[PDB]
Amino acid sequence: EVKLEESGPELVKPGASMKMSCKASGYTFTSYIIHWLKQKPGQGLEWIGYINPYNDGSKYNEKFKGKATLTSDKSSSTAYMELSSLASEDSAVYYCTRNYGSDSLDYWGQGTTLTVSSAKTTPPSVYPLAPGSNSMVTLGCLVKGYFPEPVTVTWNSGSLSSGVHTFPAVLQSDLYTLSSSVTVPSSTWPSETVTCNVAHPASSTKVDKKIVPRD
Amino acid sequence: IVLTQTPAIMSASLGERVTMTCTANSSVSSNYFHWYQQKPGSSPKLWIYSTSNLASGVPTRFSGSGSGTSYSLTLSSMEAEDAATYYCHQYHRSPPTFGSGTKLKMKRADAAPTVSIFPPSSEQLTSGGASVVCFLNNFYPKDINVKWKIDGSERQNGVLNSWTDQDSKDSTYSMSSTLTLTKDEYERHNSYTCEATHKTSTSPIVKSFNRNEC
Ligand SMILES: *[C@@H]1O[C@H](CO)[C@@H](O)[C@H](O)[C@H]1NC(C)=O
Ligand SMILES: [K+]
Repeated sequence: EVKLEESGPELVKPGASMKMSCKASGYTFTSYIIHWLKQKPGQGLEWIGYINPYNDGSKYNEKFKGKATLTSDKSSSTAYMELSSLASEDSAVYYCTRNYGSDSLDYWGQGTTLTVSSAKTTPPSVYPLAPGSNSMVTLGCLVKGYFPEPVTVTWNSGSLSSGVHTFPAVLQSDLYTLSSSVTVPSSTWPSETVTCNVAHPASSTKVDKKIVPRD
Repeated sequence: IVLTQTPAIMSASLGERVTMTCTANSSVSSNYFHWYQQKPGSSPKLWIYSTSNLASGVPTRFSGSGSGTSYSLTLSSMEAEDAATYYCHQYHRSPPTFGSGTKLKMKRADAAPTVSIFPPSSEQLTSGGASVVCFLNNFYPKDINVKWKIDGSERQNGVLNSWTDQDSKDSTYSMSSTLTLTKDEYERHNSYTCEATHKTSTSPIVKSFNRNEC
């Protein structure tokens, strides 16, 4: 199985640089060009450049030939992109992807979320959302006060069809707020334990929050 | 090379034929013209390569055609899993470029929001903040207005709203509205009401929480 595995999300300060990685497995690394692309929230894709790991040659979008440096390490089957002298507008999801026949992009990494900001990395506070004192009951979790993106939310629950909604985060004053709802049969809760599990890879933290009924 | 995709946004009911176009500002070889599909929060997927060849796993209801500057992706029968953003791609010249996207949505029957309100957790109250959360779940169409009332007066400051994209199964939207106050401000009022206005009801769909009942 071909896999491209990208490095994790990072926060970088304005004026500094970032280097991210794209680890290739399951095929002959040196036989295929890898492309690097940028995607800002709510926009299309912008190509930065490519690396040919066969001969170590890289080609750049003229826009990026100063800022970007693409390298690869044959020893570890890993391509890297360095972006230098960063500013707020370098904040984006960055993809590595494999060049296939007729230069279509067949396998893709999962994306690396880069945030460029003066703000501090801060782990989330997670709060249970339980009804105040029907056959279905909606519960949730409120994920507040974190930076940067992303967080992931997974539920342990008896949720029904179309019963889990995790809302895109909203930024305010250098801190994100995210929420997630789960709708479960009222026989299952508070009887069975419902837990929202939040991960924030940028701070290397998680939270396992049990939804307890209000007393 | 600029690629302009049209329409930017469109909706189709199930079973309807859908065609979207990508127009290039310069001629591009059909061998180096490709399409991708992207769903919210996920990487793009190769969808069509060299104008008309379907990638591995792509349903046969999709096709592609074109040459010169005008290319199209056609879907013979709209199905629920087809709601996504579609991007065109040329690699006739370096740098390769991509379209701004056609976001294809699924039309479906009107659905009223199911409204749920939640007071601040005891845990949040130790932080000096207090958030009241309102979920408005599984509604259609997307157009909705949410109002917060505190003891009868509208509150507009400290409100964060977020919407999901169409649910994979039922194709409805959901929305979260979070009112955040200081704990001091939170404790000066009794009742917090979230009120939803949606085309499915001439009356708002509302829920309230009172501090004295809890
Ligand atoms: C490309 O074509 C579009 C649509 O006609 C036009 O608005 C745009 O200005 C063109 N761009 C350039 C760089 O010529
Ligand atoms: K726990």
